[PDB]
Amino acid sequence: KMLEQLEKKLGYTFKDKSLLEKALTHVSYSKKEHYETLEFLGDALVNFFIVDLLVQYSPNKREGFLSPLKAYLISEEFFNLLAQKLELHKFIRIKRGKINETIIGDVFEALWAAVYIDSGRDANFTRELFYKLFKEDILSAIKEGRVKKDYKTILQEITQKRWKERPEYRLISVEGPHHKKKFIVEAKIKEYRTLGEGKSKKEAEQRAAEELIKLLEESE
Amino acid sequence: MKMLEQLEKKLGYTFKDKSLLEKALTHVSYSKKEHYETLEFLGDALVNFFIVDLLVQYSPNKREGFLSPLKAYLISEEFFNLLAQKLELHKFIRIKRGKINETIIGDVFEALWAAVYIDSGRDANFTRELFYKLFKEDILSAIKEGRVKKDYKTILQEITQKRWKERPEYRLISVEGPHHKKKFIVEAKIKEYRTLGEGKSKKEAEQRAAEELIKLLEES
RNA sequence: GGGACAAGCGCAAGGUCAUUCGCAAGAGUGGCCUUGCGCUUGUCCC
Repeated sequence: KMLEQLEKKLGYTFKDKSLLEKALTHVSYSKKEHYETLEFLGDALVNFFIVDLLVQYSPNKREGFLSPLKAYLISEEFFNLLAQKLELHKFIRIKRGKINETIIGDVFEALWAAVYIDSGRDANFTRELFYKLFKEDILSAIKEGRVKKDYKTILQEITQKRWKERPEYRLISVEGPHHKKKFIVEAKIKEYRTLGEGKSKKEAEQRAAEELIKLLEESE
Repeated sequence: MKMLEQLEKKLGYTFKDKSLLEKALTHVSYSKKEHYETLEFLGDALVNFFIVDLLVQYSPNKREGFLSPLKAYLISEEFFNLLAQKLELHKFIRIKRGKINETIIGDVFEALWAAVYIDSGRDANFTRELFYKLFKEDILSAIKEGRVKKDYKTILQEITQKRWKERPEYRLISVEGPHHKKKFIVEAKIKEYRTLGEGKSKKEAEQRAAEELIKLLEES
């Protein structure tokens, strides 16, 4: 729509309108100049800000603790919540009935990739321009405790809030030598059942769980 | 300290807070109290940016499927070592239990620039140039040459040929789901080894089935 | 608020396999299994 209404929101005046154009143009809308390449650069760029910000204002600093957060801070979901705060879905150039939330994220990254370039690849600046919009929206997610729960955890919360029951894991075989063996567990709930190979029991379960989740993503 | 004063000369930056450079070289065993863990987490997302940004600039093509393989190498444990060795990091390390490994060299490398970044005062644009000053050419060369990181189907391709002089066979078994969200299921086979792979496409499905077959062969 | 079950993570312990050492008496590293405690969360009960 208006490649200037978005500039107002962002708080940046594009001195290369052409960029912002591409960063918003999807593939099927223009297989001549889409956002793909910019998404690539934007993904690494946005990833940096998020991580640099998360390493400062964070309770614990151990890897095992920061990974769960960053998993959400850069997840498609959290990337949509920040995009909505820009009404980005109203500036995208794409064919109708083909756009989903994934595409929004790509455009989000592709966006800051464009501001980075435009501003003469000024990191420090773009970084500040990034916080001046989402820093608090990010710190909040942190302060709250938002994270990307692991599979077994997820599958549990699902099964319980739909049947108030839990999944049942059963080892079915163990192959190879002790110092290095492969486990094969079976995840089952109700009438569903999947398998999962893993160096260890738990690792094999996380697998069988991930597969079960997918299976549950259909209907009741 | 006299050692943590040599690396500075090689790096081209004077640490206004040597306390950082220290932790950016101290392993976990060496000192549980203060290690490079958290710093490698930040340096990872920072070193990635410099590389990607540089890659999208000096590159023949720009499409995604052409940049992925490259980036796969430029942030590879292998390529990282080649850069660290040009600063003899394996000398300034700080361990304890057992000897060293290439992996650690990579972590400490990213953990290194993570320090510089904070040391200079979170100055990105600065650290960026300070990074290209002694690597830009080293990287652009890898690109110009065409150093990539072969995919799974290819890797499986080379293996199966250098052991049986034969190639694997991929067969589609099913395409479940609705026409607007169909998922393919191919079957990779070679001799008496088979695996399955789920994918949004036929090729994607194959890359999966392959990666699983490589691990089967990876056995013995 | 107090619990029952469960999950993830953390700390530790025991066992086992592999591996390294060795004044052969022992001593380390890693993979896996089991247990306890802590932290967080989910479903349930009070």
